[PDB]
Amino acid sequence: AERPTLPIPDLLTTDARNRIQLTIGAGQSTFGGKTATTWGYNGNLLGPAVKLQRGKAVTVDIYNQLTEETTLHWHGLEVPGEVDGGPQGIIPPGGKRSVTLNVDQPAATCWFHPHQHGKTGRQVAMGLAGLVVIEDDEILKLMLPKQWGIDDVPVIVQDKKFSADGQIDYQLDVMTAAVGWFGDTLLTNGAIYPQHAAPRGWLRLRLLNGCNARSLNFATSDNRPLYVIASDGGLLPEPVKVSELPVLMGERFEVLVEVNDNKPFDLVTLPVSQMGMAIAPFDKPHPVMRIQPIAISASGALPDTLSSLPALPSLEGLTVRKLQLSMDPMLDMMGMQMLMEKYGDQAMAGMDHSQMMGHMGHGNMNHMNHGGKFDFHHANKINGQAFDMNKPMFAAAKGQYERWVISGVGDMMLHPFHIHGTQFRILSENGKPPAAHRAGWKDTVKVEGNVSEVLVKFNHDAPKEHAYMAHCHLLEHEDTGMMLGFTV
Ligand SMILES: [Cu+2]
Ligand SMILES: [Cu+2]
Ligand SMILES: [Cu+2]
Ligand SMILES: [Cu+2]
Ligand SMILES: [O]
Repeated sequence: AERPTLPIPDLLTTDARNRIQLTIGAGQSTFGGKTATTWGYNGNLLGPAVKLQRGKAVTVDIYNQLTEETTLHWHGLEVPGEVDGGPQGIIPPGGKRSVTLNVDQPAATCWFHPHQHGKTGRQVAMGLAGLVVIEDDEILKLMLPKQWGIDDVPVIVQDKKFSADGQIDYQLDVMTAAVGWFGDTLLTNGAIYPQHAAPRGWLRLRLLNGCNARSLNFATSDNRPLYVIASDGGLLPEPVKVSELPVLMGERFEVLVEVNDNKPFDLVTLPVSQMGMAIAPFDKPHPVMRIQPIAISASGALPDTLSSLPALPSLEGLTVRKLQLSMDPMLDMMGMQMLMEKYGDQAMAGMDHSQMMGHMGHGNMNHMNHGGKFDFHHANKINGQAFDMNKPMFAAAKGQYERWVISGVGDMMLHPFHIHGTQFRILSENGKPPAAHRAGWKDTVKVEGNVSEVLVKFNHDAPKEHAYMAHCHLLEHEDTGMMLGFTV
């Protein structure tokens, strides 16, 4: 039995009425021979790739065929709050909502997913995610690999776990509210360890970490380099050669990799230094997909220069906004203890010696109900407040750079922090200047026991009724309060 081929999402463009139709629905998938209920856009699992063009408007008709409410957020796309599809963007079960997207940002790979209040983790875990391919005038002149599904492929990497009966085994509980929902099965565009046949020359991979909570670190099995050409918000100024590529939850990178005749190799993910994430099989490099070379010449180029990145402006005089992330200490400690009890020392493999200590310290954490004050559902916070959909925390300026300072000092958990309505520039990532491939346009920044600072500008309105979100993209943290709303 050979490896299945890598599924290729349909690249979906507008009709004559300038409409794209997305249906959200429940179906079935098979994983290792067992059927599971799964959810998808225009299918059973995952979704299509919606193709957009800078300066053109399209209308998307969104049909919710689930039996529960949902929303549809365009992660990475700079659009008004009204069409942003945050938690206020409710689509009733059996109903339809239409949005018009007036695309005005550079070429990039973005994505889309649910943003249902308190339930985003579950709805993503059930299968909802799709892709957005934005093109502009500039990018096509570069003559990059561009044959969709051949030498230009999306690679959506996600973990899941399943119960004995085959169903997706998702829970938002005290453990997952602390450390995230993660599993033992890695999916690549919904398939387990697929192969992709690619022509000789350059192969472009549009990588998305679509995991709820698991950070990833891409590399190749034979140590051939990856050439990073794009981050969340578009092209870098020039390619950046790397041996390994860390990718946080919700982040995208586009890379070129060389394909040579007769030498198959795997894309792999390397063990990460994140609590819970190095349990077998993830204690060792884990294959993501095999690349099978085809002896046909691939036409794409790796240009010396890709785009022009503007200089960072002067910081003096810019509004500063503080966003202090926090976790309830008691519930954080409880969740961590549950993780250690379940998996043992391995749940801290690869962490620092200071943190590591899982020594004599398994004291009795109580199991009685002490009321809503101690409910994990609102344990995670920004500026001392669990997300309140009725109360945006502030109004940001429109068309002005601001400096946002996001702190995770006070706990050791990983918080990939995401801000709607913008592509920003990272000034400091967790207390260090950003790596070259992370110095361009980003919509996510790492916050882990330290402080990050980003330079952000909002070009579109967001009223109180359809506010922008800023949140941790570890989805179980978001769902248990680590989110705020803001207006523009
Ligand atoms: Cu997102
Ligand atoms: Cu977003
Ligand atoms: Cu977090
Ligand atoms: Cu969001
Ligand atoms: O998001």
